[PDB]
Amino acid sequence: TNTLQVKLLSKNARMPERNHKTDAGYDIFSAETVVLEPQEKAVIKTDVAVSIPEGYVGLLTSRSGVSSKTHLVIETGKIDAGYHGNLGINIKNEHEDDKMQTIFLRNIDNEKIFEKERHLYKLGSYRIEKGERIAQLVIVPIWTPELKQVEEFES
Amino acid sequence: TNTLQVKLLSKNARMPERNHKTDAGYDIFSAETVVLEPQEKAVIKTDVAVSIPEGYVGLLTSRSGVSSKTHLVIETGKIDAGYHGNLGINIKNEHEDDKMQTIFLRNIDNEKIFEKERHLYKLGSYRIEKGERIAQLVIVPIWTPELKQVEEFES
Amino acid sequence: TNTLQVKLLSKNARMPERNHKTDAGYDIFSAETVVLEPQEKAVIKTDVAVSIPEGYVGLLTSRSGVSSKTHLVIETGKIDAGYHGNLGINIKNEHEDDKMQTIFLRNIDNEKIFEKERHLYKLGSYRIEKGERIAQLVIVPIWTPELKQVEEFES
Ligand SMILES: O=c1ccn([C@H]2C[C@H](O)[C@@H](COP(=O)(O)NP(=O)(O)OP(=O)(O)O)O2)c(=O)[nH]1
Ligand SMILES: O=c1ccn([C@H]2C[C@H](O)[C@@H](COP(=O)(O)NP(=O)(O)OP(=O)(O)O)O2)c(=O)[nH]1
Ligand SMILES: O=c1ccn([C@H]2C[C@H](O)[C@@H](COP(=O)(O)NP(=O)(O)OP(=O)(O)O)O2)c(=O)[nH]1
Ligand SMILES: [Mg+2]
Ligand SMILES: [Mg+2]
Ligand SMILES: [Mg+2]
Repeated sequence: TNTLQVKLLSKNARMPERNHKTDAGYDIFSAETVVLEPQEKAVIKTDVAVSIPEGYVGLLTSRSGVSSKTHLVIETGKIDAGYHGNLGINIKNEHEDDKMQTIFLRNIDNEKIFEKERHLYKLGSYRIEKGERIAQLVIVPIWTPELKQVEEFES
Repeated sequence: TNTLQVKLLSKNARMPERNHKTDAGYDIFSAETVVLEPQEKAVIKTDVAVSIPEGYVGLLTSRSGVSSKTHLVIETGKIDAGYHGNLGINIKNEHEDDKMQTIFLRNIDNEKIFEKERHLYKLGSYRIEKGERIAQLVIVPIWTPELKQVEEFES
Repeated sequence: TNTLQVKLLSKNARMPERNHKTDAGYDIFSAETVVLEPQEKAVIKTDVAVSIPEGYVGLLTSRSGVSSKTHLVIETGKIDAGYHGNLGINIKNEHEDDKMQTIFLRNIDNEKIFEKERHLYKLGSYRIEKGERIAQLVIVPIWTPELKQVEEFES
């Protein structure tokens, strides 16, 4: 106990990292560079697996920085105990498609990505680089009792 | 203890079911067949009540399959201890209204619903059938202390 | 133990309040009157700080009433232990921008705000008043072990 196993599935993966000693969440990094157009969905790969013990659940969830600044919305993922597969970050660019163009992609701090080669993108598009802090994993204990069907409650 | 009471409110309701032994969430089924147009909201009825004991909270939340494949977004519901009412799934079709038509509704796996009778729908519309796994209930313990107002923290 | 410190940062702030004895969440009030146009984002200030102890995490999250009735979407905030700063409610008006006008703002119950002075707003705009129940704080215990890297899991 007091030990969580972590299995890196690739060279692109990075070990989960906790910001402070007091903090609750382990920050999670992307294993791939992805461009998301307005309204576009994706399951961004972490290339990290973990073995959550029985009587616990992981919460692969958004960071307040990224979610407040940008229209990148991560749907909180309920990481089951025993799931040793690749942790996917369930993400959607929730910026509106207003049929407008721009030479600037946007980073995860909602800042213009300057670049030498000029390219037209859809306005509201974002780019997430390889190995950026876009999510965090918070583990909490769970209650998994037997279900007893009843006609009325005892209270 | 180690027992959760479940009260079926209708013939349309189904008993909550856990997928595996190791898993954290009890999968929840719809009690009604619903069509959601783009941007349309609803509180889909489960027709299941539960008695969560004191010192716990239920999390009626999305499944990673349905949320990744489709624009159906369930807002996680905080199920209080003692709430013996009908569990509503708080859902919105977050697909954009782009003023386009199609003969195909979409199922919860983002697949075309073929049908003999031809009908025009709005593009991005979904249909959820009676008794489909669209949500899951994860129960976690909670901390409910007394609040003491202070001018500064003791740390 | 069984005591949470709460520090009001302003006269506009209100003490967090639990609805019932059995309930899990402490309801949180806005410290500022804010108008959110369609698609507009904000970090609405509570002007309340709290000292969550070690081995716990706060969940600053939406209420089922406000989220079901309106397109106001609060992204659940993961409140770390030791964070003594101002609690921001991470909110976005997820109503579509359909380029239409109206004389009516909308309140957090999705009801028309009548007013003597006539003003044109964008359709789907909301207003949140000073000191309205728009969020709730649920505290849960957490598991914060050491991470051990491994080539394969022990199971
Ligand atoms: O965001 C997520 C969510 C889940 N997952 C993984 C972890 C979890 O153990 C597994 C199953 O989660 P769900 O039960 O919520 N998905 P679903 O019920 O649709 O599929 P399954 O049939 O596997 O339960 O998917 C992710 O990688 N990312
Ligand atoms: O998605 C949900 C969320 C909540 N609920 C139920 C369970 C819970 O016990 C009850 C109250 O939850 P909230 O406190 O979050 N809603 P609100 O604070 O707006 O209303 P109330 O005055 O009842 O607290 O609503 C659902 O059925 N589905
Ligand atoms: O909705 C929120 C979410 C977080 N917070 C505060 C509480 C928490 O202690 C602090 C940090 O939360 P995150 O770790 O999720 N944000 P991020 O990882 O982007 O920044 P940091 O570098 O501070 O970790 O922000 C809010 O006030 N409102
Ligand atoms: Mg962090
Ligand atoms: Mg499942
Ligand atoms: Mg409440």
